[PDB]
Amino acid sequence: EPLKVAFVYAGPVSDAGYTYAHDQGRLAMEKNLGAKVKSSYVENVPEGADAERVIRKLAADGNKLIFTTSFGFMNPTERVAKAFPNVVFEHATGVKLAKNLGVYESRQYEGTYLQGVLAAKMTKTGVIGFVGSFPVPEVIRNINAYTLGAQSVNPKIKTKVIWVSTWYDPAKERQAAETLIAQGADVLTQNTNSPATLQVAQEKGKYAFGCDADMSKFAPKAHLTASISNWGDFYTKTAQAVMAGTWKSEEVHWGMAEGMVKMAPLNAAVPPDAAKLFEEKKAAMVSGKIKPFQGPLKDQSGAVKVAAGSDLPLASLKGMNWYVQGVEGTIPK
Ligand SMILES: CCNc1nc(O)nc(NC(C)C)n1
Repeated sequence: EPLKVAFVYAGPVSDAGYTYAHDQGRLAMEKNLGAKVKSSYVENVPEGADAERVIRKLAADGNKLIFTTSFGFMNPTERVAKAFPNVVFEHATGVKLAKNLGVYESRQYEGTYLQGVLAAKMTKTGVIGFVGSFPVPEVIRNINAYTLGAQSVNPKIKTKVIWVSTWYDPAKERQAAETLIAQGADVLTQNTNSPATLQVAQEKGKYAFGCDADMSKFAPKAHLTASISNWGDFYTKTAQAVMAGTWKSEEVHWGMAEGMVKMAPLNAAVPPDAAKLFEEKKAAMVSGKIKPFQGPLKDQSGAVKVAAGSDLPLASLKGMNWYVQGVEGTIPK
């Protein structure tokens, strides 16, 4: 019989960003494994308590492998996994494991560091902007990596952050982008899921980056590049392991070296000196010659976090709740 695989999304496949990319991973798994797998998905599932009913129903319907693709499914996934010990659960970006519960994530911050390098080359104000969802480790690593990448070019760069308290709401994302631009940011990145920030950047004559997918068709003048998320090989490997009986609970983190994180082509507006530097830093990121959180690092209180010649430990990366010097908030509107 085919292995029944289900995907739980916190957003819509029509976001053209994060959920789109997870769903392209599901479709890659279907193409790679053919008749050996039967996939289904549910979109726009609310995070926290109400997700538990959806996850339980997919397990009750006979799914043997369930991917919960958002941070806020962590505790519902852990509870359903205890109730379904013969089902394999994989939770994106979480830190809770069990005999039948693994966690997976990308090192997207490797891409965000490269975006910061390019932002420092393209900014006219010296202020880069970040549209944030919630202050969880995934997002704080991306804010810090954007800032460190920019500071590798111009140590005087400032990063302004605005929080929308949602992963996906194109109206709120549009308003947040307008506010960052009004407060002097002219190269924007995000950890929300829509092309709204890009559309605002194009309207105002500013720059921004795609997130999880190439978003250039939404804003071809503003789109400098994008950090593309490729989940298809991970979803394939995981479904293969369950079918073959090799699956075990583990924490998986893949980056540019493993092909989970890739960069879109550069916009034609990027000048040759910036393009050359970007390609050198990209090669170094893939080879591990540079790491985004290599020392020396200080936090925003001036405390040393990592000495020169050391790297930030995996446990500090996993729990990151501190900001590098140069990160600030927006004035509340
Ligand atoms: C709709 C839920 N979206 C979501 N959830 C988690 O956990 N992380 C991300 N990250 C993107 C790169 C911003 N997005």
